[PDB]
Amino acid sequence: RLMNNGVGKGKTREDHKQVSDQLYSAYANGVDIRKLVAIIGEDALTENDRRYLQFADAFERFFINQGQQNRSIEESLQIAWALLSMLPQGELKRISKDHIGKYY
Amino acid sequence: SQVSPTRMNLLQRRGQLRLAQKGVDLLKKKRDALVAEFFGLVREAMEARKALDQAAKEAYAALLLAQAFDGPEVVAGAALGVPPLEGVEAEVENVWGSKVPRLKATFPDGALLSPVGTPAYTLEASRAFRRYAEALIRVANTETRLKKIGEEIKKTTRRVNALEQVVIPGIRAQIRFIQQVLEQREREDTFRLKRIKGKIEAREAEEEGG
Repeated sequence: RLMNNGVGKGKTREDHKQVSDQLYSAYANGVDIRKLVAIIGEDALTENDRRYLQFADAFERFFINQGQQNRSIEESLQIAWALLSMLPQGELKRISKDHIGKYY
Repeated sequence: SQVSPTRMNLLQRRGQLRLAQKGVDLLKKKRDALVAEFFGLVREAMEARKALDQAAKEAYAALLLAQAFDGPEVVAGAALGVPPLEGVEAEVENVWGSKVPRLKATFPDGALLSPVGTPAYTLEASRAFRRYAEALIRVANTETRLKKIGEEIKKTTRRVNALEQVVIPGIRAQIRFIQQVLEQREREDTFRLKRIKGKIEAREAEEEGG
């Protein structure tokens, strides 16, 4: 429920609230593709999918696991950004460019 | 929008599962056959094709002792040996979605029988059509088969999946939905009946003792 609370400047970094939502739909439309592959024909699906495809993997077996080991909101968010990079900046429509120029 | 009915339908939707479950049991191995038969054709296709395709040019391109610039003369000169450019015997054959038609034309193409004496190299060079053309007809009926068998294969397995991870687990959930819903109703039974007892006896120990 809560989340658009306790986020933003002076409490945490100010790009947090934003970088949520991007990811959300991104990952979303990844698996979404993977469904339809198995129906008509895998490579009969839109070519500008294959990246969004691979993007689902990264968040997948690259990120989620982290075994046992202490983590930090800092170290987290750092690699939270890592996620975005591969997909263009011109495809990130739920975040402003200032934080993009904060990092990439 | 609606849920189901409420009873008996349990049994019917069970025979829904029977229909599905068993149906899809066999639904693969319908296709097992066709995939089986498929390999032979995959093998067969290019064999003669590659061989005489290369042997068409063999002399053809390589006998231009006149034939290239007097190719003009000869090529004119011996042109249209038998060019109907037709032969269609249209064939229909089992293919899903429409039994697609295939066909063969069947007429010559030239090779040592062509009109007039004329030079010698010519006729043999003309012979080459047997080995591009005639032979190339083989792929005209085999190469289409690959795609046709594709259609089936694909479409079929397409359903396998769907059935297997859409239909079945949903209708699975149908069965449940009934089940429990029947059950909680059955509480009421118990409770109502429950109350009846308390009364019948509570009432009666007062007549002979009070």
